[PDB]
Amino acid sequence: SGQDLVPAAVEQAVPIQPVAGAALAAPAAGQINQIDPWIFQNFVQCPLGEFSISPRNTPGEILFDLALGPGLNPYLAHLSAMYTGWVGNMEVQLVLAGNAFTAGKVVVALVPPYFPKGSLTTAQITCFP
Amino acid sequence: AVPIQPVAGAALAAPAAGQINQIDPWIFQNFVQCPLGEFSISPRNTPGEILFDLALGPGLNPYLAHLSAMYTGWVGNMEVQLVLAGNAFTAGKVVVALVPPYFPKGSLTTAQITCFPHVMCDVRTLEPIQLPLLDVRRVLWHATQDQEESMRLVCMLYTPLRTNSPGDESFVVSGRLLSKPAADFNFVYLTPPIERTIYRMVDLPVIQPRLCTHARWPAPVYGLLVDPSLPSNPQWQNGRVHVDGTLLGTTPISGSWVSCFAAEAAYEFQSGTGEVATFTLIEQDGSAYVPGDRAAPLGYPDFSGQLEIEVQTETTKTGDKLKVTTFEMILGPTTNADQAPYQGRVFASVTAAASLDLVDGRVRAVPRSIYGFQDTIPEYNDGLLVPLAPPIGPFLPGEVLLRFRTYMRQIDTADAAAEAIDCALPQEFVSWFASNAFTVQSEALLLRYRNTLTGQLLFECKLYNEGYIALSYSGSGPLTFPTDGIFEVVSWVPRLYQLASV
Amino acid sequence: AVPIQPVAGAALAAPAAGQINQIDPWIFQNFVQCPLGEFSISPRNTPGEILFDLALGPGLNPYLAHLSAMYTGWVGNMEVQLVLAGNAFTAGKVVVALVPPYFPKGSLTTAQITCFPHVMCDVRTLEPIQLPLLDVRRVLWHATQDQEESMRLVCMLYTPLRTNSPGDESFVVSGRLLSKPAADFNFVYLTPPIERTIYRMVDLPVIQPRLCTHARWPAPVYGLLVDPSLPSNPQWQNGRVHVDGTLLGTTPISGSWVSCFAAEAAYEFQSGTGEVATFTLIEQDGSAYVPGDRAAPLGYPDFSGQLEIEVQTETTKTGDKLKVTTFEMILGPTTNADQAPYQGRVFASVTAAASLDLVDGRVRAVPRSIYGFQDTIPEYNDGLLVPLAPPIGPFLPGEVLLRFRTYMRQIDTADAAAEAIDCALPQEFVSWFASNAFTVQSEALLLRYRNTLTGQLLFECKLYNEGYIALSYSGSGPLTFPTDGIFEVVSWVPRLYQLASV
Amino acid sequence: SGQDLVPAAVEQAVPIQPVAGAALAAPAAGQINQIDPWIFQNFVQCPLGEFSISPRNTPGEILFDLALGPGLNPYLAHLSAMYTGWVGNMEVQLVLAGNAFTAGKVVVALVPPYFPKGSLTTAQITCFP
Ligand SMILES: C[C@H](CCC(=O)NCCS(=O)(=O)O)[C@H]1CC[C@H]2[C@@H]3[C@H](O)C[C@@H]4C[C@H](O)CC[C@]4(C)[C@H]3C[C@H](O)[C@]12C
Ligand SMILES: C[C@H](CCC(=O)NCCS(=O)(=O)O)[C@H]1CC[C@H]2[C@@H]3[C@H](O)C[C@@H]4C[C@H](O)CC[C@]4(C)[C@H]3C[C@H](O)[C@]12C
Repeated sequence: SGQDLVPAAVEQAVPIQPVAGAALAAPAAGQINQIDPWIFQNFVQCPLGEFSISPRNTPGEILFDLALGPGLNPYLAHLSAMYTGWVGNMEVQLVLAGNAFTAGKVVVALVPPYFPKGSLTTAQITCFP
Repeated sequence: AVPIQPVAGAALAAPAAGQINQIDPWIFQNFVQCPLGEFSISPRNTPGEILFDLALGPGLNPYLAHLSAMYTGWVGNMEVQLVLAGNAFTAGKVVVALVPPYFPKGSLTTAQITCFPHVMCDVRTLEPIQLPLLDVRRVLWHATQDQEESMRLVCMLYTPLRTNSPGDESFVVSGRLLSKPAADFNFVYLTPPIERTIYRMVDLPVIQPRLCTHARWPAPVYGLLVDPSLPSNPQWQNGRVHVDGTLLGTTPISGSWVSCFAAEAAYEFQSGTGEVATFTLIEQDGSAYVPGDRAAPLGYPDFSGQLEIEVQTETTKTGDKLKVTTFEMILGPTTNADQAPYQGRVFASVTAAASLDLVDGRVRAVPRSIYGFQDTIPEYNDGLLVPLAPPIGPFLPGEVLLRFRTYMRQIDTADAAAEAIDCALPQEFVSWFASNAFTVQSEALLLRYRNTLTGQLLFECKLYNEGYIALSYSGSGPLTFPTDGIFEVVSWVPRLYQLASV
Repeated sequence: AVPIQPVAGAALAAPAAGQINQIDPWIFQNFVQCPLGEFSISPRNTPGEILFDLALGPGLNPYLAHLSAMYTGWVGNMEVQLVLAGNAFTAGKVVVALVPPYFPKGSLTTAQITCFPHVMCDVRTLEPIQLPLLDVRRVLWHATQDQEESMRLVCMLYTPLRTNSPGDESFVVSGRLLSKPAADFNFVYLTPPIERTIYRMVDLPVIQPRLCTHARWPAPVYGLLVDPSLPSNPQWQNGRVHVDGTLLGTTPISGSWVSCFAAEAAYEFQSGTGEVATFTLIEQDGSAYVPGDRAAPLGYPDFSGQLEIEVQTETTKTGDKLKVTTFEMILGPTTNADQAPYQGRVFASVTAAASLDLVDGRVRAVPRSIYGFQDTIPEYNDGLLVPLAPPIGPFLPGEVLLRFRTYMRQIDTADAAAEAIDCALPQEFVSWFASNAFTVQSEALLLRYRNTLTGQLLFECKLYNEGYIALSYSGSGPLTFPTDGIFEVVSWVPRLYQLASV
Repeated sequence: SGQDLVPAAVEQAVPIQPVAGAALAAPAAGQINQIDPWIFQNFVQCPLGEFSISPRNTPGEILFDLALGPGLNPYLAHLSAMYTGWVGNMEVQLVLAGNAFTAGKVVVALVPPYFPKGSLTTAQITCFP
């Protein structure tokens, strides 16, 4: 083990307020619906959760682009065949722990809804949290 | 004042937006004018007229219409105020009603306007009527980049206007609506600013018309003029476009495609009047042409007469290989012509005495001159269907088209006066409007011809959102304008907006 | 940290501004990237290189560059931070210095960069170097619509970079500058938003090149391609423009003016090889032409060969009045030609056997075909001066011009292969850039050819602010691209920005 | 960043007393002369302030040799055209921060006045502070 690496990229205070989950949609669905309290307890790998940065990539390439949903969890992508609806936030871990000799930086943004899909150049991915 | 509950703005939309973004506190101070928020009540109006009808958004304020490209959403109320310009000797009322964000459409009679939460204002009030514009909605917030259904203010003439009038003007009572954000307007989520928004006013190219290019015949533009004598409602097929960026008929993007066609060379000799080639038309970009919405391939001539294409002739006869001969084509009916560009076939005839050993290939044609030119639709089909652009109208009483006359190469045998073809929009505007693809706000722009050197107006014309310019002319003689100015968009007007007489 | 006093922002400018306008408090939260604030330190760089040089303003932030059209002025500091991408095994420093708002120009050696208030950053630092950008000024506030002298950040390579490198890539240490407003940034006076500002990025027309029109010969554009074989630095005179809206040479606005001239008809018969007309050239808009900066009137052909204008012939001989004959003109020297368009005279010769009774008037000429076409400057003067546009360069090592080839009507007697004339910018961009008149930020745009249907790149080219496109090609064979995509401006780059190999 | 390097070569207690600067020459010049208090506030690179150690150098080579003066400062080498005289100490920073793989040691001495110039072998450069 050696600490000639970066210790931790501790989530900066991203400029965003807290958002309500199932507390807004609860008096508008006609059921009491809860999911296993053990699904909230471990981080399991996404269905689309595998990328790679080679040195043939250029600045601006989009490494991953995944919309908040139940498609971000093998558990909830399976539970979401029985239900019609969802609300709430998710917590994502990003595991890049490259060699001690590599160098480079990725930037992970928080693109809001209704923002046009497509290009999203490198000059404008920083204007988001 | 008005029978509505108070409507929560940014307090209902807060627990579900990443951010709630504040606005400069100096914007909640000024009453800025609403676009299309002006009217005028003449004593010839019948009660029931709808003076204005404008929907709550950020498009009502130039500050917010510009701030609303940095953000994703908005929520909240606005304060509007209606000012009326009438003295103590007028008489008449005006009912301003808050229409909910549904309630479809149709003639609202004055019986029905008083059924909404409304305010009934006498014409002879002093201080401006202030009234709210609440955000009644089904959703938490609104999206700035997608026009949605929000509360309208509709103004209607309740009882008519009773005044005297000297001899001119006829005393119209004017009125203007001015709005500002309420204390709880908010945008939602800071995005990177985009330029192709929807509250982006139509701007025009800064190019004098003399430097432009014509749309129906490939030549410069030599004079813009009004002319109450010619057919007031023509049906041209080139130089037709919508201000929202939609090409109408056989109008091409480029100006090289005008009065031209790329065809298939099908050559064969004949011992009659000369050589005759049948051309299988295609689109000049090289894409397979099929009979569709247009009355001909893109750019095919829209006039009637004797046109003469040139070539692409490869001759295998010894002495020369590639030459430039002049064919001949008839555009008018003449009661003897198999002219059907619609289906993709045209007939060209040169008067040759021997055989021209011409290889069959792919050619494209360039006009040389015209003989017997008539401003009249050609034969896109023999006597058959032509899905074509409608005529160029209608105009208000006392408004005449503004034509961009150029002069085409005439083959004549009786006179020498140059003939004038003309279009409604030079080929620079046809490319501008298509490349920008603006958002049409109401019905008609309001241009303003100015002189760049002097700095004085020449006239105020009106660009209809259908792609032609009108102009309120009274006289009868062709009045020609200078061709060294600049068109400048002022604002959006309704159809019935009456110009100033030129 | 840095040896500067604290600089008062909006407290010095307050008693003399009508308003002091606040900014959304969510803009003081994010570090947004600065335009042109990126570099890369290779191990082949010598100390003294200037990696970036950027001036305090509102042009450093996309939020403020957009908010700064609603207002008149600004004041205050910014916070910038430099991130560097290097591991523990690199070695090298970088000095970031605060240059005052004067101190003219020139090669700043590394001896002199350490004399400003600076910060010396090792390449192998972890957390981003944060440093201020104060507003040192002579005046109370600044005007947003007038670039002025404000404090710069200049970054210089102090000691060189010592690392290993596998075989590819060569380990460049990248770095990026990101800024946000300090706690006391303010705009001054709310005006109505204007669209023709100075922080308005260059946008391109949304038009596929196949739909465009050529700039040197009046025809459509049939293929864009690179070609390392032809003259790498041509000296064309049509299709030359500056991205800041300045027409270079004999480039016209319109596409109808290309390879054309309006001339004075001076007709007289001669019993030699035929009829010969001397033309007194004028500007096609009808304005009196005088020898000036251009090498010929606006639009006169810029190729060399045997061109054949058409007419404006009015014949008073009985039988016909207005016809279309084909003259002939020589553009190359041929060692026997009085070709001087510069002074306003050209010679045209048709091979006639009898007298053509042609009235003297005002004509204008249209090309018909070319014989013996050579990509070489014609004789604008006999052997005399020609104030002309410079060649098209220079390019970096391994970059070749991107040409918009069209095919002109060839008169041939030995073969049939179509010849390709080509320009650097189709005639739609020449009108776009002139009608908008953008503000050039640094040295070269960075376009991006995409496909509208699929949605995948084709190449990344580079539009130099001198009006031509370059492209980093390695091979030697002419590589032709599809002509159905869209050019998309990405950002401003320096000259030395190295493209990605196509 | 990595700390498989040497943290800091913090100036050892070099055996030398403090020396008086302008307090001795003040009652012997007929003027009150002060220099900008901001020139004392940042370290700027010497006029002769650039050397390099290659592996072709041998132990004993003199990397730099710079006499105390106003020639050690671009600021004071410019101010010293208006005056005839000077006194006082200077503070010098030495920036060698070589790669993590290099190895070697330099020794910086404090040679007094009147010491003969010339050879200064490696056996005797350590006899100085
Ligand atoms: C016959 C064309 C030569 C140009 C010409 O004859 N006149 C140009 C001026 S004018 O309008 O006649 O006035 C040749 C040269 C360029 C050719 C075209 C180009 O090769 C582009 C496509 C390529 C496709 O394979 C075939 C159709 C095509 C669309 C070709 C049609 C035709 O063979 C063209 C148009
Ligand atoms: C000879 C012109 C007729 C048009 C023509 O011959 N060909 C058009 C197509 S092409 O390019 O030849 O290919 C005539 C009709 C329009 C005329 C022009 C127009 O009258 C506009 C100005 C008016 C000025 O009084 C005289 C110069 C002028 C500039 C005229 C020159 C010339 O008499 C023109 C240009």
